[PDB]
Amino acid sequence: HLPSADWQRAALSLWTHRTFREVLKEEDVHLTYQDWLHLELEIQPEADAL
Amino acid sequence: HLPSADWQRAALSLWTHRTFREVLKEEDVHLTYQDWLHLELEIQPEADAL
Amino acid sequence: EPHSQALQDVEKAIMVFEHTGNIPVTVMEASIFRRPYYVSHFLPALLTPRVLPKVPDSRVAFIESLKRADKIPPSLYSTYCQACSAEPL
Amino acid sequence: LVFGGRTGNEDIISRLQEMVADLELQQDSQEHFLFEIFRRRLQALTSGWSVAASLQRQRELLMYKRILLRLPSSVLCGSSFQAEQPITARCEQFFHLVNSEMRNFCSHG
Amino acid sequence: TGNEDIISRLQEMVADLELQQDLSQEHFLFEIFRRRLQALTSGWSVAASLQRQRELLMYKRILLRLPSSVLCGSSFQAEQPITARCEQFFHLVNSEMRNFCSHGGALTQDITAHFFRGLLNACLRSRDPSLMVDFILAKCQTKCPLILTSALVWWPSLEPVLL
Repeated sequence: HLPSADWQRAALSLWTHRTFREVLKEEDVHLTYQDWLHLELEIQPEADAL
Repeated sequence: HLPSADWQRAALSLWTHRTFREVLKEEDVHLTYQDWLHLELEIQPEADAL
Repeated sequence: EPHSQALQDVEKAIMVFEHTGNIPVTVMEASIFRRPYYVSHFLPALLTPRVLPKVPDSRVAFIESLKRADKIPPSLYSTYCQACSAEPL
Repeated sequence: LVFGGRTGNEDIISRLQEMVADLELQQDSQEHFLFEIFRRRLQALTSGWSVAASLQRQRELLMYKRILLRLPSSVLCGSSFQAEQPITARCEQFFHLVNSEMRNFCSHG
Repeated sequence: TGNEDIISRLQEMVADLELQQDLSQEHFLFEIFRRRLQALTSGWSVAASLQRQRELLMYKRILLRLPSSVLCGSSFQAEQPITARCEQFFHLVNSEMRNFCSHGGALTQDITAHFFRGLLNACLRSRDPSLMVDFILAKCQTKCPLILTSALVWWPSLEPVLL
């Protein structure tokens, strides 16, 4: 769909990679609902990307 | 009047001007609600004064 | 006539493609069942001999989805690439 | 070149949402006005098999979908079907709009 | 510029909770408002006053987006269970909105009309609607007179709508 498939494959490799997943658990890094809200409000109605 | 003054003061002096008021009494001109919408829909939120 | 009519048609197909995804189906019927009109329509979708933006958009994605749908005989795609590359006073 | 299409304003749909919610609370048998409007627009459109009329009708219904999916979920059904005799009101309008139209275009598979 | 889908998600969940309540209690929004206004600096410094003004215009905005059922509730059942969430709104109008969201000893057309629309909605949904309307607008003389003083200004706006 979106821009360069190389960046996409890089993102997918990192997503699938093990140590990312085992690291994600013991985490304040786990993206609290409020943090999600902060970022989704930071993005705009102007540049959509969707 | 033709001063080349600032546009804000020019427009508001035009408002206050009587003949514009008597002009707006002829209601091919009164800005119906559908006209309001036809104009307001064009305006993107991406680049906008407000 | 079919050089303006086809422009209106491809415009509509692209807007409908934005709302939807994946190639409106009236077009994929007109392709297999009306090949004359398909070629008279498929010329204005490729009459974009214009500077491509850096990030792609509706037209570009429409064309990508078609060539992945195995249409666009490669002659017209090669042509598309070429044209897009480019006293009294 | 026409190069996609611009949105214009998503705010006015959120100013329609408010008015709909208010009229809905007010009503809580009779029919809604949306489906009558939709009938009038699709009727005023041409009945051809041409690519232009086809893609035009499909664009219109894809925008109807957007409106209804924003509005509250009870413009479709109504609210509090009281008894079995005064049953199935406004669902019939929704079913007509499905079968006649959304089956053709919005359907898939 | 970043909000106008999440505000719609808020509308969704709030109407959901309205149905959940239709299936007496006070609304959580006014308690949030109370908490933030309390936890502001109590000072009279123009920094604090401007901060309070910003926060109250944002509250007015949220209330005007959400339905008019949040102010007056809906369906006043009987006479004893009466004036629920209206008193909650009146405390706000008296404590906060008369200072900032006001002009000419009157409220703003926006929230005034929002209120009266919710009022007629709930009252017509309830029985003895004229008598109940008269009751609440007699209590407004005693709990929140700024509403009546506002509705005197903004009357040629509302009277078509209410009629």
